[PDB]
Amino acid sequence: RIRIRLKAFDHRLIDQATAEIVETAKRTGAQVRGPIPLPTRKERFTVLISPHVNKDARDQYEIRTHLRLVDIVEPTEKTVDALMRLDLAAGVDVQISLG
Amino acid sequence: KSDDVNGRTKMYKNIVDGNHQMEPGMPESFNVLLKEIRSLGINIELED
Amino acid sequence: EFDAIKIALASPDMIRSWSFGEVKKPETINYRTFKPERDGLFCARIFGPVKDYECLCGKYKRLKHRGVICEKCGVEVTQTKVRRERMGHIELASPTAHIWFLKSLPSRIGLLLDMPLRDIERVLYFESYVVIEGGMTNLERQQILTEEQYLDALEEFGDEFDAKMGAEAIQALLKSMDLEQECEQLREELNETNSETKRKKLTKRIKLLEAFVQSGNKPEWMILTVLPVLPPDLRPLVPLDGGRFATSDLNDLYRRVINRNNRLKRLLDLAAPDIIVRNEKRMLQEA
Amino acid sequence: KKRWYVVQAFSGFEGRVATSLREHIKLHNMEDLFGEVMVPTEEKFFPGYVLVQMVMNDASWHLVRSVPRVMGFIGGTSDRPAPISDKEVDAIMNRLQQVGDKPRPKTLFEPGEMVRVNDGPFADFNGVVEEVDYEKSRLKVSVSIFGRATPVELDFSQVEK
DNA sequence: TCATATTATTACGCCAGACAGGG
DNA sequence: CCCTGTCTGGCGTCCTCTCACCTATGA
Ligand SMILES: [Zn+2]
Repeated sequence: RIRIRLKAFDHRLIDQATAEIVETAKRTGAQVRGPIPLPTRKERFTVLISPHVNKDARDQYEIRTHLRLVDIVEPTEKTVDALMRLDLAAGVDVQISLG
Repeated sequence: KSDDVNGRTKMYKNIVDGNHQMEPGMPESFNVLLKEIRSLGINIELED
Repeated sequence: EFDAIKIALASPDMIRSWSFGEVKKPETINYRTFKPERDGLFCARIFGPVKDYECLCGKYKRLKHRGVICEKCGVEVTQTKVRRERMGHIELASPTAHIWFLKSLPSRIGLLLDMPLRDIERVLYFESYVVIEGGMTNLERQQILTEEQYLDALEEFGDEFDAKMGAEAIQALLKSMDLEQECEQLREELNETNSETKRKKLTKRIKLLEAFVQSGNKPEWMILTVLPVLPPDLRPLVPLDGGRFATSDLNDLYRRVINRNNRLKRLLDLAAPDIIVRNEKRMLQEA
Repeated sequence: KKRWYVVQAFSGFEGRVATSLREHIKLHNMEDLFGEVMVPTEEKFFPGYVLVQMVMNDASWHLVRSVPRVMGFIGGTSDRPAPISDKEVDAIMNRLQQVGDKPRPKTLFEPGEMVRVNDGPFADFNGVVEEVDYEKSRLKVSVSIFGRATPVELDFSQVEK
């Protein structure tokens, strides 16, 4: 089975990507597993915002890396190859893995 | 009447339409002669 | 539409221009199903698709893209009679002189290289050696050599010395045969002699020497290097009433030439001794 | 001193020609006139020529040509046929009948950048693998996908060197 | 089933055409 | 060197009809 790991910072974008991937899968092949949402990584950062000194002065940023696990149960000849053509939205790292 | 295949299909259409006319063409067995002589080391052609 | 029919010799460039693909494997067909062989005598890419406007294996089952050739099929996409006009070529490993120009009575290569038919066949069937521009030794150009004549010469003239055999040697002789030069010589020889027999023997040799210069026929086109194969449609493989294929005789001939040529390429590619290969090239010559 | 010679057999019956040749030697007991006999036969190069350590008497020549399924020697002439070299047959000796073919242990998974994936979605496909996760049994073969060079976690058994 | 590759009979009748032999 | 037996190749009627018979091998 083809496991697909979508990773992105924007959630909407990721969602869009996932849908597209599903569409790509579903026309060619059959029995797409589904878009399973894994836990989001909220990598936080604190920094001092003064140039020199004021320690209680701080900004707390974060990067929300979202995960989408799409799986394809039956890899046909038409389906797997299709991925190459269908171009998705930018800033979405995909990670397909057969078996 | 014998050999040329496009010639005889043109002939059959022309006979069932009343025309009575032949488009001659070439015997296909002469092309077979060209392929059998040409399949040796001999280079037979058709000039002009 | 067209005037006169012109006949001439077939150059290896001319035979490669006729062709549409090298016929390698001798395997005719599958014989247990219906499909042919990829890529054997009855190929797909070299010639054409059995079915009209169809990839025999699987793509294009309508009338839109006539021509596409996928990697899964290695097939052209045209008419059912397209294979009847298309011909293949067999890359003969070892050079083989034509039998029509070696045994026509009089032989074309017999009265051109000033050598007796008997001696021409000896060297041609790997039974005699022939010298070719030896050098500073005591030997002629047309004069042949035997095993004993070569062995002694081998230990004698080990340096500048050339003495090959077979069609290869013959080809060289023909290739290195200044036609024009011979004309004057022959013409001068005919005007400087009174011998009746010689006169007729010289006028028949100079007639075929000046006629070759008048046309675009080369002396090295006598030996077959790029053997041409007749179209499958013209060597048809139909089964009779039953379950077996009544095969033509030309398929036996082409399949043997290709079997022997594959054997000769494999023996030449294994870096084996230089003599081994005389029987192999002789069997290819006879094939 | 025994020098080498080349024998031509019916190609395909070469091991049986070699066995019959050894047996004709031990029948007509010219044991001092034959050293060895190289006749390979794979499930095969050279599958058509038999190398014989020999000397040249006309009796031993008639012996080798009276061995069945043997055409004759290959040389300059048929009166005094030709020896070649010891190195020529030397190569054959090494792989005369040594355990060869149908055996690919650790020499059938070479990473480099030449492999084909078949035990998965990549139907009849190949790609270049830059990095590899042997420890966790993973491969980063970058198969030409989506108009680029995106890698895909494949299985060692799933791919083929 | 899928590659492997060629040997133990003679008994036509001219008629040209090329070839080694010899006065 | 000009006759000469001797050997080798190359011909041998068109049209039609009926029937039967078709490579061995093999770990
Ligand atoms: Zn196709």
